[PDB]
Amino acid sequence: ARPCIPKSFGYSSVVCVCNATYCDSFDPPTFPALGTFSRYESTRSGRRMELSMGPIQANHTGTGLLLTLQPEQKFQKVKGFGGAMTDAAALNILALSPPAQNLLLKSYFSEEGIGYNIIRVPMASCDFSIRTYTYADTPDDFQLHNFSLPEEDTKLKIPLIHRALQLAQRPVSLLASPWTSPTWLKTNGAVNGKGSLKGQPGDIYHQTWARYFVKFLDAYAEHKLQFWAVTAENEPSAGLLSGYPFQCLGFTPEHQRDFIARDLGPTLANSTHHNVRLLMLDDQRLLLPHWAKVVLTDPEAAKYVHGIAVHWYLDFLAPAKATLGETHRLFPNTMLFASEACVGSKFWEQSVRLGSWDRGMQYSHSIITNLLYHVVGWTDWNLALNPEGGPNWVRNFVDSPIIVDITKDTFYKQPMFYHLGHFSKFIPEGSQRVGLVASQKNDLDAVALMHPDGSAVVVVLNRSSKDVPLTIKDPAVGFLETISPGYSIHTYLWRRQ
Amino acid sequence: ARPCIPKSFGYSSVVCVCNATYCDSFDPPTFPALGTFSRYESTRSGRRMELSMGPIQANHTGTGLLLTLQPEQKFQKVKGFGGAMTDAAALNILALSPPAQNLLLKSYFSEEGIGYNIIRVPMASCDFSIRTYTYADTPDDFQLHNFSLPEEDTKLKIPLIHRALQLAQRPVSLLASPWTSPTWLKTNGAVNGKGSLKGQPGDIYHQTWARYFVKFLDAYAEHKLQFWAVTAENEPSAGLLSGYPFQCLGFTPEHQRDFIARDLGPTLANSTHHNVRLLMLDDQRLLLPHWAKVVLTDPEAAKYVHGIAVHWYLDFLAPAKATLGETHRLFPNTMLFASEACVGSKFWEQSVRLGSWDRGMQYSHSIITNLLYHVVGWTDWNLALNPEGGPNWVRNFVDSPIIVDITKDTFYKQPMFYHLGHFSKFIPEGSQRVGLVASQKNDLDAVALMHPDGSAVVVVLNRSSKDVPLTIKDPAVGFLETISPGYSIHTYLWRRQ
Ligand SMILES: *[C@@H]1O[C@H](CO)[C@@H](O[C@@H]2O[C@H](CO)[C@@H](O[C@@H]3O[C@H](CO)[C@@H](O)[C@H](O)[C@@H]3O)[C@H](O)[C@H]2NC(C)=O)[C@H](O)[C@H]1NC(C)=O
Ligand SMILES: *[C@@H]1O[C@H](CO)[C@@H](O[C@@H]2O[C@H](CO)[C@@H](O[C@@H]3O[C@H](CO)[C@@H](O)[C@H](O)[C@@H]3O)[C@H](O)[C@H]2NC(C)=O)[C@H](O)[C@H]1NC(C)=O
Ligand SMILES: *[C@@H]1[C@H](O)[C@@H](O)[C@H](O)[C@@H](Cn2cc(CCCCC3=C4C(C)=CC(C)=[N+]4[B-](F)(F)n4c(C)cc(C)c43)nn2)[C@H]1O
Ligand SMILES: CCn1cc(CCCCC2=C3C(C)=CC(C)=[N+]3[B-](F)(F)n3c(C)cc(C)c32)nn1
Ligand SMILES: *[C@@H]1O[C@H](CO)[C@@H](O)[C@H](O)[C@H]1NC(C)=O
Ligand SMILES: *[C@@H]1O[C@H](CO)[C@@H](O)[C@H](O)[C@H]1NC(C)=O
Ligand SMILES: *[C@@H]1O[C@H](CO)[C@@H](O)[C@H](O)[C@H]1NC(C)=O
Repeated sequence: ARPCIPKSFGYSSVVCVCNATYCDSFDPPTFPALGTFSRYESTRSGRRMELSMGPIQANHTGTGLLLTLQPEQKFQKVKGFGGAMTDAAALNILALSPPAQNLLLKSYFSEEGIGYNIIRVPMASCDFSIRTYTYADTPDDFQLHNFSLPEEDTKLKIPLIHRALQLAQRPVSLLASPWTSPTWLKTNGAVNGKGSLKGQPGDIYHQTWARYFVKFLDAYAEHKLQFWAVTAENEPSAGLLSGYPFQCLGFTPEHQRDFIARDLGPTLANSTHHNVRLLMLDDQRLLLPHWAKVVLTDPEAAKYVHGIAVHWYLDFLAPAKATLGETHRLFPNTMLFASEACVGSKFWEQSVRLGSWDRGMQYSHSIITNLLYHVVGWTDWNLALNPEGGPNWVRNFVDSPIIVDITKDTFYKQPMFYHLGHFSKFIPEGSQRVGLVASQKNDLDAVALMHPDGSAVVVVLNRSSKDVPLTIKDPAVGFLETISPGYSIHTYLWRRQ
Repeated sequence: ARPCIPKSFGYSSVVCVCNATYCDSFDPPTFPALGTFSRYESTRSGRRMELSMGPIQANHTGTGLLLTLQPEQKFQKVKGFGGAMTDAAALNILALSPPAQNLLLKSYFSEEGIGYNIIRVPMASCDFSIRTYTYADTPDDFQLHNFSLPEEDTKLKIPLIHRALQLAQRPVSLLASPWTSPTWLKTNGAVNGKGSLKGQPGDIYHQTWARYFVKFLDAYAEHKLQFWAVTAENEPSAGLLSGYPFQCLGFTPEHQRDFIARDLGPTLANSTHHNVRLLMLDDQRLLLPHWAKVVLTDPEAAKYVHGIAVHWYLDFLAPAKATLGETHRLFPNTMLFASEACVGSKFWEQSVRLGSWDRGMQYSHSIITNLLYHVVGWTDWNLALNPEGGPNWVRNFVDSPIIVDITKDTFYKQPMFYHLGHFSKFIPEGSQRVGLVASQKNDLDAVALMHPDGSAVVVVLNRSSKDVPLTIKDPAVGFLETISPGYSIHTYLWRRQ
């Protein structure tokens, strides 16, 4: 119903400008007639998920690129897509006027926007916090009598999550992850640096830390929120590195294995939260398959573990086939889920590049590669940051698909927002990846899925300068004659019956 | 002979001060009689490779820690230990007056110092250069008619290497590694950032790049320097990373496999440099065993690969057993070699902490862990730097075992120098790692080797604050009653007949 109001900040593409009275949005989602396809197109040149339509034709001739759907060749079911409601994200959202807040939440969570169905919720403070805290900072509280949620949860995160749910048409799944334990549970007695839980799995320190997960889930439940899943620790490898600058808790894979087997698994299993899924790793995929082997070859750990969460920061040297591919082959019934990504974290990168097409293409390239290697979901980091890429108590500034500009009561929707939307809007929970065979080698990135209802979705990313004409064959419905412009991303949808 | 002149800069231990007229040194070995052991001790409290002696007794009784040599259990033979003659290292050494220069070189290379037998030589510029350059910057010079050594080699590096080889009584092995090719051979046309050789292995670009290696070895041979080994690329993974800040050349392990098989192996084999060893990887050991499997399962690549070079920067998430152990199991006739280490490279670390005992324990802990997982040698990075940790054209400053202060015609020998010396001085080329078993759980890091002459060498590191009394048993000679003070490192020597 409303188009992108474009603005250039001198980077390769534009942001879309939203404020208290205006934000780009969609009409109610509908499938066209049997025999018709919808194309959504975004381009570096400025198109933002523009809707066009074409006929599905009876026949096709030529030697051009042909992508044939393999509807009967079935892979993983999708869980979903979304982002992280950090302290930083919550502060940036609530710094907007209430009507601008509502257009930002509708951008992410409504069918008028891109239909996020995953929110990652830090358990207490991380780097994207302005205050260092846990839920149990009173020392030697082993029974966790003094556990409680501060205002960061009760006044900021929890209301924003309810407002997100209220706007959503599809069930939203909450994912919880801790960065640090209380410092009195740790070898080094600090939120950051090299340090693990004191003692060993099975002891008072580890039982207290597992009970903290149940206390967290009890407190959010008091505020009428339920979790889909928790992770065993955010980036457990971080706490093994001397001087790690922010909140962390170190586990070797053996320590994670034994923590899960002895404390976290049983403690959750014997709680009212027994249905909350447990994900292991929550770390760089180069740790696979070794970490999957250590944890899941212990049957007493494996029986508690639903899935393996991965972060994208070292993908450059962790080939998909050797990490995701090999983990799937060894442990096919243990889902893989991407739980954290962002651009701008390198010291030689600027934190925020308003309108960066490169950063959009990093997102869609990552999502396609994950989907081609069995991953069930992909989660962004901060839902929103300021133009500095903050706030962040260690000035570890990064980029976000939405940048809030409080002085103008304005927010900017970057290419990353639309590139993630090409997936999140059009691939509902329960969608299954299906095969998509290329007639010839090509520079395109493409993935096909089937909606639970049986309808088809295909995403085609062109990271080249060259226009590529192509045809998509649905061996049962007919042929889509199309073209993939240079520096474009398309989502195609069509009913099959 | 001449003891350490200690100086504190307010860190956990002292540096040893050297200038034009004074530097700490060793007497020549006295080779103590059968039934006598030598101990060299370094402590955080200020002892620097101090020599003591004790008896070996026929019997022992007690329940304290026993370390038993198993001389019938034979593992890898040692190639040796050393560091890198970077542009920055050479500029720092030549910034001293000649007598001070010679005391620095004797500290590393002479029998009055710590007997280094390895020098890593960058092939043209890296981050520890003040100028960016390769040996063939004239574009499209495919037959490399314009290949030449500049003054960084002909005036600075080559003359220093000649001076170091002359001062050494042990044969010194040179190791060459390139950071970048000429920009006109690269996809990105820059010395840094994401970019590989143009085209594919077997083509004009790859043939030119293989020839460059032979042109390099030809030029150094014109100066009567021969190499023991070359690496296939310094950190090939770095050129797979967007915005990589300094000189690099990206290879996937497949690209490395096919470059070695088609270009570098054949081109070296068909040259006067056919005896120069080729080491693969030259990168983080977390890339093992995957990279070893990719390259060494291709017999046409495997036949040219002598060894696997590893760097230490991601050791924190790459456990020795799962990387070095698994690689040796799968490929036991392919040696493992540590080719690059340094401290201070983390964004949240000071580059140089003069007197840091922590940085010394990091070197010795790494060397012991490497030796216990079949590694045949250990190579430091810059031989010397200034107090800032440079110079460095991208201001990527780090620490070095020797820090040169121009303004005082003075250099400081740091704990890292003495921690490396506890191995390099006492473990010559041809030493063999033997079994060493503990009677109980203990916090000590220990390794035993047999000198080519049959004498024993045991290094014991205590990274704990607690003194640990202990006994070393050699079945051929008896028992050494000793103590490992907290924050100490010992090297024990004794004759076995
Ligand atoms: C929130 O953003 C909206 C969208 O930009 C703002 O609305 C817009 O206000 C500008 C300035 O009045 C309008 O500009 C002009 O357009 C007309 C023709 O369309 C042109 O003749 C003028 O020279 C001028 O360029 C713009 O049309 C208008 N857009 C819409 C969709 O209404 C709005 O003012 C912002 N709200 C707040 C609270 O700041
Ligand atoms: C090079 O380094 C050496 C070692 O630090 C410097 O030697 C030290 O020089 C000072 C200044 O002369 C000496 O001070 C004195 O010691 C005598 C006793 O021997 C005392 O009676 C004097 O009144 C004075 O305190 C110091 O002892 C000496 N140490 C050693 C081990 O020789 C040397 O001066 C430095 N040279 C240059 C050119 O920088
Ligand atoms: C996820 C966290 O949970 C969030 O708290 C955080 O905000 C977010 C963003 N982020 C990412 C980082 C840096 C991670 C990787 C750094 C890394 C690299 C990389 C990318 C290249 C090279 C080389 N290295 B490395 F040198 F090998 N290296 C070492 C030695 C250690 C680390 C961490 C890396 N910081 N904030 C996510 O972290
Ligand atoms: C259990 C599944 N589910 C569905 C929904 C959507 C409706 C959210 C309504 C809501 C609530 C609710 C239900 C509880 C609290 C504290 N708030 B709430 F106070 F956080 N809140 C605010 C501030 C606004 C709203 C609309 C709201 N939420 N959870
Ligand atoms: C912790 O909880 C106990 C039990 O309710 C209470 O008596 C005590 O005062 C609390 N301590 C705090 C909040 O420091
Ligand atoms: C390259 O080499 C040729 C000699 O073969 C020489 O004449 C030419 O000037 C060289 N080019 C440069 C730029 O030095
Ligand atoms: C290398 O192979 C070539 C054939 O291309 C041959 O002429 C030459 O003599 C060989 N050289 C050496 C040193 O093996």
